[PDB]
Amino acid sequence: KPFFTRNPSELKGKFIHTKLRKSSRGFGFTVVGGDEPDEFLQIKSLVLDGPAALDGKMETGDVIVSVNDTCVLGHTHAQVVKIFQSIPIGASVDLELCRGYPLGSSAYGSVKAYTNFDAERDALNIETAIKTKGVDEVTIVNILTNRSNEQRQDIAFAYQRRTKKELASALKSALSGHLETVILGLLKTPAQYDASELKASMKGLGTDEDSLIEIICSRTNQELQEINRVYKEMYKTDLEKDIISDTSGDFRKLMVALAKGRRAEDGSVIDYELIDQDARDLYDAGVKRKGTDVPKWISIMTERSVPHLQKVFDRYKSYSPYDMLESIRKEVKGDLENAFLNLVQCIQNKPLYFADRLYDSMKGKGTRDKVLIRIMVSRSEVDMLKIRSEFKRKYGKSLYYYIQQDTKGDYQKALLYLCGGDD
Amino acid sequence: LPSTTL
Ligand SMILES: [Ca+2]
Ligand SMILES: [Ca+2]
Ligand SMILES: [Ca+2]
Ligand SMILES: [Ca+2]
Ligand SMILES: [Ca+2]
Repeated sequence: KPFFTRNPSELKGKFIHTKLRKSSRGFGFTVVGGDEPDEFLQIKSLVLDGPAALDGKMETGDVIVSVNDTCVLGHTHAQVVKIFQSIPIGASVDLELCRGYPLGSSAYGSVKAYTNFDAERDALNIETAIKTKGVDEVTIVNILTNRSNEQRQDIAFAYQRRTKKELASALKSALSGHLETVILGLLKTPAQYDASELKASMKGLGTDEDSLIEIICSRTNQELQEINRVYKEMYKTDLEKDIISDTSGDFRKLMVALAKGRRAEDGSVIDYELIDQDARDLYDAGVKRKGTDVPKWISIMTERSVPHLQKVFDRYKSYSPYDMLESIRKEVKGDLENAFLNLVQCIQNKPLYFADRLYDSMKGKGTRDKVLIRIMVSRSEVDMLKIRSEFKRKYGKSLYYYIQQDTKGDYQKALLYLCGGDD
Repeated sequence: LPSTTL
């Protein structure tokens, strides 16, 4: 379970004392937690231009320690909410907040929020490192690879206010080589990172379908809405129409369909009839058919929920003498075959898919740094621990070990920090 | 799932 305590002397981070005047719309913040008995109450969000945000002290993830001089450690959500609502308009509330506990991180990311976070100190330190004679890369890597992505957005903000220069511009000018690529990738938000990588994979008729496939096939609906949004903000065109430009045929069809990000959401009930029905349909459309009905495959694989499809592919083995991946490698070729194999891997076991892509990026002569870097950046706060345990199970040695063999210098150290562990 | 606007 996450960390709890009823005693303020045992809380870790830093303490904030604020006074809010109750407005006609309350104090302007929502609270989360406090149903499970030993659960902190944390600030989930703030109403822009509302009393809490206008005051400027409260932040998301802050733990509510006490209200009006009464400790509420271990209060239920219902007891606390009642305290706030009883305060009449124009009266004020005193809030003691503990900063340093996380809200809503993935239990499977390798990279965690830094608990003693001081954006200003890091900005100062990275500036001092950038301006060292012969740049201090160690400090830059040491700091940025051990901050969460949203703490990096804060560092970038503080750096810009301290120097009047964007952080990412200052680091592009101070860094070089693969280290530059890692650090610049780390500085983007996930949606910005994926958008720019999608853009770079479509930089012309020389399209890198491998990279377009990796991102489009592996990102969830939520992730894709955000990507479609900031891609149009960043590049003043819709992601869909750049895909239509640089792709064609059934491959374009399947890429357009996935990139929309309107896959069915996880149902509450398992639909055994439709599972068998889909499994039958996939077989009818391929192995037992002359040629292959590609539209039926696109339809089923892009529209059903991921847990439903996991059971479809199992149930498909009842009908086909070849499983879904082996059937794909017999029925299609080229970019379309590649995309299908990538998608089915992501549905069946997304961490194993990334582990195999990481293994492929390093196993031979040299390194496919582009793939190695994008995976370590994009998955580090998502499922890197599952990726590592899948990789170690299959290949015997850790992911850490393979990175050590394939990379060197500060680049290697940055990738091992993103990896996590000491091995 | 515990959320409420205060
Ligand atoms: Ca108190
Ligand atoms: Ca140097
Ligand atoms: Ca066939
Ligand atoms: Ca059977
Ligand atoms: Ca290789």
